[PDB]
Amino acid sequence: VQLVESGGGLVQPGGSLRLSCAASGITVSSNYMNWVRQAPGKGLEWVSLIYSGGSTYYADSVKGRFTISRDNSKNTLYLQMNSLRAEDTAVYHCARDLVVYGMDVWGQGTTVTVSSASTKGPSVFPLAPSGTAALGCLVKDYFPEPVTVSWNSGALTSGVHTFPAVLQSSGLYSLSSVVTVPSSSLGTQTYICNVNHKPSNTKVDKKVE
Amino acid sequence: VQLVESGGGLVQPGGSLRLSCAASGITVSSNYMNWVRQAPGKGLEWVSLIYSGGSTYYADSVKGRFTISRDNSKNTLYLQMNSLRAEDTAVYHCARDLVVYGMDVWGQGTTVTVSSASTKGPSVFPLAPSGTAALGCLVKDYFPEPVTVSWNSGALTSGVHTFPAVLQSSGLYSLSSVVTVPSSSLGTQTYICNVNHKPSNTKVDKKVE
Amino acid sequence: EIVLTQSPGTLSLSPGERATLSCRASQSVSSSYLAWYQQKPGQAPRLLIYGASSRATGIPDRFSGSGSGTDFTLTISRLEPEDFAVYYCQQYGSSPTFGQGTKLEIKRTVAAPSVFIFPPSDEQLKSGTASVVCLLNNFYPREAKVQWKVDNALQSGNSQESVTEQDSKDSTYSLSSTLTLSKADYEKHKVYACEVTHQGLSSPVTKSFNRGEC
Amino acid sequence: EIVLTQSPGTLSLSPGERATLSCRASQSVSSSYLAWYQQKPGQAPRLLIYGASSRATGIPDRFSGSGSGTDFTLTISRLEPEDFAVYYCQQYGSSPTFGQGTKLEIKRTVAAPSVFIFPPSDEQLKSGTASVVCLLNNFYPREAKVQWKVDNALQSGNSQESVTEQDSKDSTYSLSSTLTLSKADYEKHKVYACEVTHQGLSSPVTKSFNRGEC
Repeated sequence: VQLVESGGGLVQPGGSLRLSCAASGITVSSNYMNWVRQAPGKGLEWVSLIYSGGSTYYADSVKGRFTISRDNSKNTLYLQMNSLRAEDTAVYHCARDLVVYGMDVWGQGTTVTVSSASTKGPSVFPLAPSGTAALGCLVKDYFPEPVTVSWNSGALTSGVHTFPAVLQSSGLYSLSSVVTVPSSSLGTQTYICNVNHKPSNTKVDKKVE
Repeated sequence: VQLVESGGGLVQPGGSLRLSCAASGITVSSNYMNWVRQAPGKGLEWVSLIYSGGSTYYADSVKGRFTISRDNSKNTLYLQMNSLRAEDTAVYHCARDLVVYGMDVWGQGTTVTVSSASTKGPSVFPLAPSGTAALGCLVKDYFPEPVTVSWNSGALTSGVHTFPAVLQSSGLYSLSSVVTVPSSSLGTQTYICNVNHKPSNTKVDKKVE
Repeated sequence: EIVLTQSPGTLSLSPGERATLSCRASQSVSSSYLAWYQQKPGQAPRLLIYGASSRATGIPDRFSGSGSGTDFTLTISRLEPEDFAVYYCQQYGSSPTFGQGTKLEIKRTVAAPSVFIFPPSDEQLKSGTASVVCLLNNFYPREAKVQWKVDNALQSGNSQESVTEQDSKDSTYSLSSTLTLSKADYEKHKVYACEVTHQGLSSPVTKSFNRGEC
Repeated sequence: EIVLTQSPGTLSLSPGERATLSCRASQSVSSSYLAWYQQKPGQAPRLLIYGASSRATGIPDRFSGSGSGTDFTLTISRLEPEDFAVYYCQQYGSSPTFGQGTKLEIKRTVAAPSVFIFPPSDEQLKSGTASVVCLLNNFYPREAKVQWKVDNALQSGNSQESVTEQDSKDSTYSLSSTLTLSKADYEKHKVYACEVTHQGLSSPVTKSFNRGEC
């Protein structure tokens, strides 16, 4: 019993995309089916309902831009998104509603991003130091998501803190990754952060000193 | 200024299909758009209306089984069809409605066939004579359309008649192709029809004598 | 709802003459939503008239609309060869509805058919089904009757017909009729008669054969 | 419409204890539609309670719903480790509506942060923008305040923060506050400080550097 979402990706503001929800274990046309999205770090927002009998309902934030459809033999629920905006950037789930018995089957979802953003490249700047000391690496101005930050090519893991990215005013992400090491080992151990941004074909090893 | 339909093929009864209509010259998001079908040898039948403001309208023959939608970034109208029946077998058009100024742009359309049949090949039997003589070929029992019948590989055209196929009670098609020649030439000229049915990879060349 | 009734179903006239196609609405209707369309064999429809009397661009002067209330008429002042097609009319309340369609074809002489009958091949009689074919070639007008007599028994519900489009050279039709029987029901009888009836025939011509006679 | 306010914004308790979550509606509400869901990071939700008091199958006995009218209460008798997540409540009139969410959090020793301040790298000072990062390493509780001061002048609206998920080893948090400034406006001051205020500090710690001083 599964609900498998597809179709998610990147869309410019004002563009359109269609999401897919492949099912097995339940037959979609007989069930109430729901689309529910989750913006980054927000809560659950109901989006689109569709009765077994084909009656549709939409939340006011998407009324007129979204269309909910299905397809019996393909057992696949869809969601057509038009005139997309930045708010609609979220993870989108499909679920089977039993109304009284709630929604008992969900899908892990597909991620949707909206931005007139480009791709650029994550500039890696060092966070150099001058009981315990701290050094890090500032990964700044890359977009879209995400980046992987390891240390000493994976050797050093104890004390590492990789922060969740923040989205700057420019429409550009940025995060930090730090590590606390004994203050003495500053002169003896070499600390290099390993950064990789697969969208922009960008891998960097920066030495912090 | 164009409307180009896609997606039409063969579907069993109870299945589904979605018809595409890629537009150039008009923007779908800003127009009333229609789906109008034509059963074989039958008149035109309106099916689905969609306002520029998303509001939708369907004919009672397909209510609850069809869903019309669009996609502005791609400039394409869609028609989703579920729980298909044999009567739905037709050629389907997408057209722009100007309400008061009629429908001024049509698409050539795509062919949709619903049946519980397979895709078999045709048998070719002869039609033999005994001041002009008559002989012909019977292309019987084949699914789906079409077949191509020439005489003498294209040399004999003057006086050739190939008929419209009839859909037998078996759900299989059947047609006849004849030619009328002077009676005296029965013993001097050799007459061979040429039947090709691409769906079944069947080609037959039968001598009439 | 609105329901549209075109008359006549099939209008026959020669090139040059004036065509008067009729469209009838089941109730009172606004002249502001009534359009006419043209469909040549195998082509998407063409908008000819919109509103009630307005030529869409590209449509010649020879076309002209009229009407109000419940009766409306499309009028082709002087017919041309490319005007021989099917013509539909549209009306529209909450949603579009169309008419049944009027076929407009060439009106020619009164040429009589040429009948031929064909027995089932020996190859098919191995398959277990017997199709007996009767041919009517190059005739006009399109209106004809085909009757199968198996041992002077008028056969009903076991035959099918199809007709070619009016031929581009001589403006004549042609018809095919197929009598499908079983090999057992075929071998129960001897005389398979096909008796044709047409306006070019003073009295009906029958073509027939005797089963198993070379 | 229906609106569901979950209290509190985040609940902080240790394993073995009892959590008492609160869902609140805006008008009187049926008790047959109010489901409780559990969501663990990076996964879809799980149905826990449906109706108002009924365990979905496979949901163990620690989970229990209650309440009616406008106040409903999910309660977990004896907390386990896998029960630390986020919990939403549903109600459904013409269409579904959810609550904003309630977070479970592991209460620990009140621990002071480790306060570090960094200057902008010399590379970034070529690009034309200066990022001044202030790190707060492993404190508890999560609640803290970072105040940027530039030449004895409070900074407002030009910083951004981010925090990591409660660490699975010492159940503490970590915070990054990034001050962003133009190179031109950076070179206009001298003392950059980051004065942290937390429950584990008897007085606000202030780390600081002076621009261009090795």
